[PDB]
Amino acid sequence: RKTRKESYAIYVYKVLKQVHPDTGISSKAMSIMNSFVNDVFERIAGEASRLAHYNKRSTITSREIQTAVRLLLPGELAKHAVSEGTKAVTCYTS
Amino acid sequence: PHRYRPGTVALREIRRYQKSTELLIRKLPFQRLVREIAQDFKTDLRFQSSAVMALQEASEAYLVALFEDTNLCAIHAKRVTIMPKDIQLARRIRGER
Amino acid sequence: ARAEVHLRKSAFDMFNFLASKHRQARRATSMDLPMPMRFRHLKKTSKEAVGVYRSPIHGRGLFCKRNIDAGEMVIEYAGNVIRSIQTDKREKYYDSKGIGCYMFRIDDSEVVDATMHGNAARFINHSCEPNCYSRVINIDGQKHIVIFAMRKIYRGEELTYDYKLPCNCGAKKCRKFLN
Amino acid sequence: RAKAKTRSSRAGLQFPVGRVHRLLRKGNYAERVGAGAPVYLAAVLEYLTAEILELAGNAARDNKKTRIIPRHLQLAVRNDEELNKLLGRVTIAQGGVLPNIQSVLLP
Amino acid sequence: QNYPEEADGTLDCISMALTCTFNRWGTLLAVGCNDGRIVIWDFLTRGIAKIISAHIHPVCSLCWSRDGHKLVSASTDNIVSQWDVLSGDCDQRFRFPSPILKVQYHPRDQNKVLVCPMKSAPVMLTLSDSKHVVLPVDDDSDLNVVASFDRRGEYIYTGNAKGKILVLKTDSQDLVASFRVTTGTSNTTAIKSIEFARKGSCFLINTADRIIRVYDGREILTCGRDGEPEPMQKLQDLVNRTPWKKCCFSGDGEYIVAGSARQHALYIWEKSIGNLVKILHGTRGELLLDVAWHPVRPIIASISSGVVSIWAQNQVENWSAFAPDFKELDENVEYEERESEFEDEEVDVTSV
Amino acid sequence: LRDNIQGITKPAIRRLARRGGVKRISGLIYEETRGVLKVFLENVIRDAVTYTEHAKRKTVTAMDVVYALKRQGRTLYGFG
Ligand SMILES: Nc1ncnc2c1ncn2[C@@H]1O[C@H](CSCC[C@H](N)C(=O)O)[C@@H](O)[C@H]1O
Ligand SMILES: [Zn+2]
Repeated sequence: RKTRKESYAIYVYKVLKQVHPDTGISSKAMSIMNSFVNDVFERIAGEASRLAHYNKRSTITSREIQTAVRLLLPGELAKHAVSEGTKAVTCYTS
Repeated sequence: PHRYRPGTVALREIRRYQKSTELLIRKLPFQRLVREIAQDFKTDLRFQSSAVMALQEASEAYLVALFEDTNLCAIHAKRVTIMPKDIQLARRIRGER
Repeated sequence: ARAEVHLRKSAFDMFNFLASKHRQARRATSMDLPMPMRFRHLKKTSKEAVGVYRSPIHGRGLFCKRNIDAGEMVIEYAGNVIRSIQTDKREKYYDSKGIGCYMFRIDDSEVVDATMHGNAARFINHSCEPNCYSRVINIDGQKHIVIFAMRKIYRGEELTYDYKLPCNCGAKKCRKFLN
Repeated sequence: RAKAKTRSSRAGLQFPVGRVHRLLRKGNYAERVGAGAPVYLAAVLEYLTAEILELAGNAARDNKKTRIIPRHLQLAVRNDEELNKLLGRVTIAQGGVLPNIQSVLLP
Repeated sequence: QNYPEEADGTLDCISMALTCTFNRWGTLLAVGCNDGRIVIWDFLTRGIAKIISAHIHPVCSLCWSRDGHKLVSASTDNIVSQWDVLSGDCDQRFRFPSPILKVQYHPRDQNKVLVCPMKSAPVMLTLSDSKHVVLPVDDDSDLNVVASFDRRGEYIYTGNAKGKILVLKTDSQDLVASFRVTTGTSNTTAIKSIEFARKGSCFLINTADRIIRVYDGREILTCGRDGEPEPMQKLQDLVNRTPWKKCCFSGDGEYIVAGSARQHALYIWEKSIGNLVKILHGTRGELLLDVAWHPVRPIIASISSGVVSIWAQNQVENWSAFAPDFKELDENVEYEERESEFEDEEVDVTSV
Repeated sequence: LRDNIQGITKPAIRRLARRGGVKRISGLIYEETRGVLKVFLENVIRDAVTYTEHAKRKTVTAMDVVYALKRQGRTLYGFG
């Protein structure tokens, strides 16, 4: 008899078992990765909201998420992440 | 035939420049510098004038703050003249590098 | 002009690499970290850190193209890990062909070939005044021949070590006998 | 009325999409959340998590270990240049420092 | 190898380049400049071959011939002239009604060319004289009609100003197939340009509402006259909303490349699976004009204000050509080599 | 273009230092100051052109410079 808690344990677990087929992860590193995912989500959503408020709009499209990622991440990591996102949107499209 | 002992003209230049407020960099070379390093990020831009003024204000305030902290470091090192390793120490302590 | 049947038309060299030019803790490999962490980044450094050009001692030398700091790895000397009596058959074979011996040993049971298979680590001359040395590590049992440094080395210097015939080093206290 | 394939594997991803769209509705970031913005954002989060877990698992193997303890995450973040420029002001618990002795101290 | 990845130089010699096209073989590239200059390079040794300063007027369209000798002119005074790679002289000259957009030879005869005006039906002529065959189009309302041959030379696919396709025969005008595409919800929109492959019968539909559709040159003949086919593959973009300017194909019908019109970009899809696989870039603020794919090697030529960039795979040098008996290994390769320790057939040397 | 990093003259760094309170200056501060100023202007102008091309215009208004300075952490009062 407990109230449910949102988490990210299973998803980190899945990506870890894709990229390393043997190595397990303890409790504390799981808590750290949970906090890291929440942190980057807060930064990107906040910057996109401030952009869409600046330009006299009312809608967070994908274009504002692209401009927020380009403003926030440093250089080469942004150049990879933009292409990963565009590949994902194109596969979702058709 | 009279020449001052060296230092007095430096001190009165310090007082005379800390008195008033003006702009200390000529605006045509600074404007050409801004257009020059803006050329490589997007071709054929078109600046307003107040944006150039804002960049000049921000750059001048940043340089003055850097020189004050550098002179604090150099007076700590029991010297007078600023060396560039003092600038590098100040920029490494502040966290920008 | 068409009157010179002139000599020096034989090379006896399979390596005609020599050209006209002959130009002479921020990272991981200089840390205090455990050894395989440096051993990974070894190969990402050694493919572009150094170079091989002509030297006055014996043909081609090793002039590095990066200011190496003291204490860190440089490059691995790897090849065919031969076993100890094929050495003598290859001595007879390369005596028959006329190409010198390139054989460093990990231990006194297994030697490592370089002439048949290897890398650019063959261009390290012997000298009695070195600035590098050698230690064998244990990357999961599969041991290696990796070369550290000794002092602060700048851009444009030959790298040597002791192999333990008159030598062409010209040392201050030279032994002149490589046995 | 038929089977419903999810929005997590219709794009070939791993992080959820409905949960991200709920967190963009229940936050008042703006009025009207767009069409594929949570898909784009979940792909970005996947890429960053894979990027850090690669170095984490590699260092965990290289210290002769099988599980992961946060010292490995400390090393994997503070070794690289780009993640050190991103995660500037962050204290990982149980983290530890990087070995750095100066030039003039040791004899 | 495959699709290109790296920048690999340019040819910034000739001022104000405007258009470009290839031959069948992939060694001839003429450029109609901003003043009538027609310049050919080399590709193996990359030297400027022949400047043809033909007109005082700029050139907007060109085409190569099957023998590798003949070209065709399109100036701003409607002049269509027959050229040669040996002499380079003017043959034909007359005036159309004022707009001329693009020409195209017949594939299996260098007698006939297909010429397209703006506000008229496309017209086929010969090269013997000024004979012209009137081609009928179904609408005949706006007369903004595009037309092109197929690959082998069977039919002529035409595209109106309203969104209906006719399939006619090259001489007798046999309407044998037609189809209307369900363009979105309400409006059926026009077609910019339709181009055709070299292996098979696949082609593309380039509309005016920024959606690329993939079709075959046999399914429409199977559906006959007034049928409803489906797109074999839909290609579009959503993020930047991506207007298009130029479309062409890959080497042997493997991939599809399409240059953009806003961000100076090149996109590479797959006709096989159907997903985008690589994005290219370049100068941020230029204006992309003409894109040509190289038929026997992965090279793409892109004109953006004179500059012709050649993405050419960035080859990597190594050993083992110097001493082909030494193998440059990567790690420790230990083994033992030998388990056992120690005719008059006249082949033509002139086989050309 | 090549110059105008050297077009910033050399009483001007002296006058900025004597607004800041500097007595005696060596002979390397000139090139060091040119380098520092070039780095800072790059890291402002890049975000300025980003906001410009996102807004779909072809000029650089003052508000974009104020926004880039505001995100860097150096707020400017006097142009908004
Ligand atoms: N001091 C020295 N002077 C000349 N040769 C030496 C030497 N010390 C060792 N040698 C021999 O020279 C070889 C070095 S290889 C020399 C570099 C390379 N082969 C070239 O093209 O020039 C070793 O195999 C060793 O047997
Ligand atoms: Zn010697």
